[PDB]
Amino acid sequence: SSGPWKPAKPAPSVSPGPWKPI
Amino acid sequence: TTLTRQDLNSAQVVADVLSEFLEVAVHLILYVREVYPVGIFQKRKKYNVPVQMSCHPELNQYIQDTLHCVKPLLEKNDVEKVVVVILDKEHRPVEKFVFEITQPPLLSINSDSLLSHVEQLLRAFILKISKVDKVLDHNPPGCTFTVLVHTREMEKIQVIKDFPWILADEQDVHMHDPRLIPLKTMTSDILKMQLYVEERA
Repeated sequence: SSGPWKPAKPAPSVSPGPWKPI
Repeated sequence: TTLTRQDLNSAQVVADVLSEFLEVAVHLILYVREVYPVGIFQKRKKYNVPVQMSCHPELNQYIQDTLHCVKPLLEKNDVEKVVVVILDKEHRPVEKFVFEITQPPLLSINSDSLLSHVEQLLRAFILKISKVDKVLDHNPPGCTFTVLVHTREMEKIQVIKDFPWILADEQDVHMHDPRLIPLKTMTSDILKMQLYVEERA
């Protein structure tokens, strides 16, 4: 099968996470 | 005009029904495994059974955005598995709720009785998830989740419905000889589905 594939965006934490583009 | 599977109204309706089911199941898994606090959830009704719905708008949008990308795969019958992976604070997978899906190559153009007994089938899976905490050990604090999608067999980054997807790595999808816990396997004219849990051992 192809993948597995996952969202590049991680699930949100209760309150917004920190600034870390890479 | 010649039609492909995805062009069938029935394929689109089933994709809608199954995508919604996965949404309900993801919310429930997050609740029963305490990935998010009980406080953000509210009891609602689905398939005539009690379920738990997150009331955190951001999380809700994330889950919908993610599953909206699975819908087209369902219409085309190109999804093999959808997995909800729970990872600890060390980014190690501790539990994996695996939803294996198979669909027929075509669906009837005589849309009558399409979803006839579908609710009873989906209801069975929800009920099993609802009490899964009785057969699983408590997860450590600070866990998060990811959703993995396995498709039918070239870019490392794929953007579907304005949502970016990337290839998962064995660094977050590997469990050495894990415990397998079967939950439910059912078949119907429109779908065969098998749900089980892989638990770190």
